[PDB]
Amino acid sequence: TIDEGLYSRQLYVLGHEAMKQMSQSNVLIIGCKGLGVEIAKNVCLAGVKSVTLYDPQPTRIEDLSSQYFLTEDDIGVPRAKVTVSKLAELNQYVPVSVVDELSTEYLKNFKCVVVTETSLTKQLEINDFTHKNHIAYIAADSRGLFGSIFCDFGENFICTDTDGNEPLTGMIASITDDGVVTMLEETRHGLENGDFVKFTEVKGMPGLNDGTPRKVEVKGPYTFSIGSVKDLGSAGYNGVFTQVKVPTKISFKSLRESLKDPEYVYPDFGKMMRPPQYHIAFQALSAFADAHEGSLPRPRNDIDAAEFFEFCKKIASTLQFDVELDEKLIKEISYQARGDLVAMSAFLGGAVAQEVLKATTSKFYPLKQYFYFDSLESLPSSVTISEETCKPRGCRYDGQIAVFGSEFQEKIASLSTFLVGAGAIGCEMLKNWAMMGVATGESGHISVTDMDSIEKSNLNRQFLFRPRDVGKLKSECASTAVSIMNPSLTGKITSYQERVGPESEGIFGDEFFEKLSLVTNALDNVEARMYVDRRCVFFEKPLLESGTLGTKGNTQVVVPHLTESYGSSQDPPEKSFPICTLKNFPNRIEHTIAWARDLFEGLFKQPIDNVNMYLSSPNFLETSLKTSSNPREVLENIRDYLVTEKPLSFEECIMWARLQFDKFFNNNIQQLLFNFPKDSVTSTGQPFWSGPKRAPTPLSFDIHNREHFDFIVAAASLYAFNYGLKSETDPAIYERVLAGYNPPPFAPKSGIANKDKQELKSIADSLPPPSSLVGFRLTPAEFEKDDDSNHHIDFITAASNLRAMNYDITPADRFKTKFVAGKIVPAMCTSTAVVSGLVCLELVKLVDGKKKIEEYKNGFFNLAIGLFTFSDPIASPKMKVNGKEIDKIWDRYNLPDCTLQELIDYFQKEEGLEVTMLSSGVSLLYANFQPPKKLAERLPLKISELVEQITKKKLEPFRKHLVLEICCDDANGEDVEVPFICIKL
Amino acid sequence: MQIFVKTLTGKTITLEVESSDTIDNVKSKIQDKEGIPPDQQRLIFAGKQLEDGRTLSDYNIQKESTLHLVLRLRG
Amino acid sequence: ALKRINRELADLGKDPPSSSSAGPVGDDLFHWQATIMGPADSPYAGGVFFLSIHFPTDYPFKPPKVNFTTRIYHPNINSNGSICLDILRDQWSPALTISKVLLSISSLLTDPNPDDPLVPEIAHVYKTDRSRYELSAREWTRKYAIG
Ligand SMILES: Nc1ncnc2c1ncn2[C@@H]1O[C@H](COP(=O)(O)OP(=O)(O)OP(=O)(O)O)[C@@H](O)[C@H]1O
Ligand SMILES: [Mg+2]
Ligand SMILES: [Mg+2]
Repeated sequence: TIDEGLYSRQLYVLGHEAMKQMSQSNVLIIGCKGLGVEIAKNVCLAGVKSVTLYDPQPTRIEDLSSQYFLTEDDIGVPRAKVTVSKLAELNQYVPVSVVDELSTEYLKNFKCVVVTETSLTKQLEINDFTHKNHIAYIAADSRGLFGSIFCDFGENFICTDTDGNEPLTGMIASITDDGVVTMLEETRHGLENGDFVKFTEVKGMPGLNDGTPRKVEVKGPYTFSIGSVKDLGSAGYNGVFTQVKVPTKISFKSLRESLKDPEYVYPDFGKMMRPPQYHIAFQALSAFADAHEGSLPRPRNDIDAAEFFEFCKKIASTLQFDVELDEKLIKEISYQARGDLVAMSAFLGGAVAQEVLKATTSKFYPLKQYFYFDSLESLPSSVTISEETCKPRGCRYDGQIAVFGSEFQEKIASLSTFLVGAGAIGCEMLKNWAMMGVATGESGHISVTDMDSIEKSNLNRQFLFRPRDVGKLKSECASTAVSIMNPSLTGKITSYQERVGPESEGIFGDEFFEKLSLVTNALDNVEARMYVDRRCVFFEKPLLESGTLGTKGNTQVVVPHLTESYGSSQDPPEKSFPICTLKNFPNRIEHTIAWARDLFEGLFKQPIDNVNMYLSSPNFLETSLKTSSNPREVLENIRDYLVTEKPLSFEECIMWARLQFDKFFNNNIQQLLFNFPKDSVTSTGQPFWSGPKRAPTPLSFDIHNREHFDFIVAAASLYAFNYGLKSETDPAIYERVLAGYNPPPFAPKSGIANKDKQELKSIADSLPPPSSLVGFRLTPAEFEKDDDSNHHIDFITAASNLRAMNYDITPADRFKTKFVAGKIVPAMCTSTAVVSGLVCLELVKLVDGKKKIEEYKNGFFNLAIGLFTFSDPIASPKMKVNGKEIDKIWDRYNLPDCTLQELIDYFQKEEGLEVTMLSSGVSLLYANFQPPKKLAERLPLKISELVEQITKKKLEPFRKHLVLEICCDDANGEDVEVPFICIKL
Repeated sequence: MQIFVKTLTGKTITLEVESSDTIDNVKSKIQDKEGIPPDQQRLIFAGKQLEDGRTLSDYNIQKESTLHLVLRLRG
Repeated sequence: ALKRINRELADLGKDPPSSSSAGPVGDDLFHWQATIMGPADSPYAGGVFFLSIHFPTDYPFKPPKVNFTTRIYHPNINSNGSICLDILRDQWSPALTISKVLLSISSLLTDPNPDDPLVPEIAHVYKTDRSRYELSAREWTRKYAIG
């Protein structure tokens, strides 16, 4: 009963069973500050049974530093009471409540308990109970630029999936008598020692088809071992193996036990001596708070720092921690005790929400047990940070001023950012910017662009949108929501509905870009990312890239003249199957799905386009007769869809669907088996239908079968949609019409001048004239995966399953078909929160203008295994040109709009280089090997005039520069790379 | 006797061989002259691909026959 | 992209391919029209076959789209000109030049691969009735690939 219309992207990460088990768990959250509200938001979007909040403390102004559900009108009201109303709106399937008081026994009502902003004594009291009653307990804390997470799921936690990867499967070539299993040619099994596999469709060793898992002993990238199969048989041929995943048992320790002997999780291996320091530091913080009526050390106060260090020494002595305390780091923790940053809150909230999901669903490997994190490299160094600057000013930014100071707040308030995209990452970035006060000054500004509209499936991870906003533009809704969150951003945000690409350069031109301070990408495709990267490289603006995929995520920073651009790195491309495999010899469900998609396009999209173009373009036939690769195909499509097979009712559509079923699932298979019989052999004597090639069998139409009826219904409905007829769904009409159908005879054909053009002309003149059909058009079918009433996915699923039945492939359901055909990218709210937090932690580094490349960090993480890693950016490559140091990426030549001859002479006389090729855009302006006449005609022209002449298109009035790529040779004839040229028009 | 091997670029290589010479020996000569590894040599005569372990006489190769040297590609 | 394409074009210009001649269409560097000369000792002889090459924007990180324009009677080439070449679909790597692709296509023309065909009827004729395949190939290359 999972609403797949809302959890479409999340189910591809978790699954149906995981979410079903998740919808029966109760989550209690203690503490409703920024971290608590972030955790509650992520949990509510996740889809747990219900959420309960407990925070009776009255609101204070500083709490607004990271609480985006609190407004200045709520000062003096308990945080939970004012937050429940806004949290209840995020998801309609997840009720949210509030409890005024907590009793120990009451804790038995909840599956998971999350604790934040609670003293250590209360945490011990809660854990001593929740541990022995088998209740998952998570404790999170955020102090300035430091964070801590602790997990305790009981002594006998059962983890079904430990890595989140799909079971490994592959095709076997031969299995010896000693269990040596070998993969097909150029095929890697990918198994690891100790894994369990099950075999099916094994020839020669039926005993392995039972399904009992067997141990795996990897012997190489192409072969492994399973043990002794002596009894079962001597040698097995072919077959498919599939990995089996066994549950694991994880034993946690209670908080009281784990204080003495903790088990750390290291987010980075460059600093492995810190977590022991933070373990003492946080306990010292708790003791100090207990000793001062719950008052944390004041910001950048020396006396409080000394007292905190004395507490740290006492704790270290008490716990027999044989570790020398680092005074600098501990006192830094003391200084930032009262800090409250929205970026750290978002990061820890995403992590803790993922831990809650792990606890509820018994999936993925959880943290075990202490996770201490710090982003201390983000502390500004170009401004004055002291007690005077960091003291509170009685404003909503106190939580951030306590870490960065007032001068850095002024620096942030005057930013002019440019956000590309308004998806999940875009929404999180806008929330973080609004909380941080970005562009709230006189000179500040924000620009957000996105051309897409809100859809139902987007509401699962884009919390700024509501069901009432479905169908509206993302940018406007996001801007309005963030303006509501922070009133100071009224009038400081601009929203565009423009796609960032070559066609939008009239809006995002030189004037628009010259005023920016940084660009943040929230895109989902590589083309736009590359384009924006090129624009930033040309204009020399900092860029922040971030990407997510399921539970994996990464963040990268591009700094002018310091690091390399986004395009300097290559990512694995999409896998496209050979045309021969798809056309005739499929062996996986993906091949059949691709074939079904091609069939859909060729049946309901291309012929309609040809018919429409014929009725519109007066000279379409002549152009097609010598331009298209198959004019006969176009003419046949036009004839069939206009006169020969034009339906007059829905019964004719049903008959056409039956005919197409016969055409594509019964006759082509017969022809293929006529060309290559099942007993045929290759040129080497081996059987033809062996290994990757599976022998097909024609299908006979059975109306009672479900798949056949589904295909008929979908095809008839789509044909009626094409011709605008009234479709029907009652099986009675289908069964009545298809009963009286006589299949035309079909016998495979063995085969065995210029008159063809005459036949083509005869067909062409047989078509009705365009003038006779004015105002008549056929509606093409544009593929749309997200709609379940257009029969697109239904048709694709039916066709794919029928072709799988042809080749004895295991059919898939509509869920997997939608996942594969639609190129759906799995997405999660927790991953989005984490990447937004990391990007906003890099943003403060960018604002401070840090120069060293070791101070920036590109981040990668995988939440299914609890892996976090950070590495320095790669420096931009250097080069030697004319005995000078040149940056390959961030350097360019600035020249006037001189003539081509003058440009060549300048490059010859100044750089001592001979120009051999000069191009602009996608046109070859000049090449050394061109005939002399062409050059003599082109040499004395200006660059702008040359570009206009060659590209046959006048330059736009808003164009102010030209980017030219030049390849030149040195005096000796050796090729030397040079930076591009920036011609100023 | 003498034979001719034509490459993809239109070049003709003349070889002095005997009808009893093995295909391996011919591939060795082609490797020595052009530097092409035997594994990547695809030798064709009269529409039939020469296979290792056989002799020229097995393919009825006689005085001044013409072979084709093409690359190994499958799919 | 542009620099790599121009380097390949210059390399073609410096050393003539003899049996091939590729060049940009008009002045566009992302659209080439190449020519292939049929192997002499094959049915596709005395023939000139025109191919269209479309370099993707991500070249050389994505394979170029190569399609025959002249009709050819080959088991691995269909009516639309699509070529059953492994180096153009999934075996592509940013280390293969256009000259290598043209040499591969010339080898393919030298000898088809009927065990993994793209046009089952032509492959069946080739495997069963060789003489009829030769006659049909000669007829097609005389009717279409000449003049
Ligand atoms: N070239 C582009 N210019 C501007 N905005 C873009 C461009 N390409 C993508 N976007 C926007 O980037 C955002 C990507 O976010 P996301 O992928 O989560 O959303 P979606 O594609 O609508 O959803 P889903 O992928 O889950 O079906 C979308 O708003 C999309 O409109
Ligand atoms: Mg969308
Ligand atoms: Mg998307």
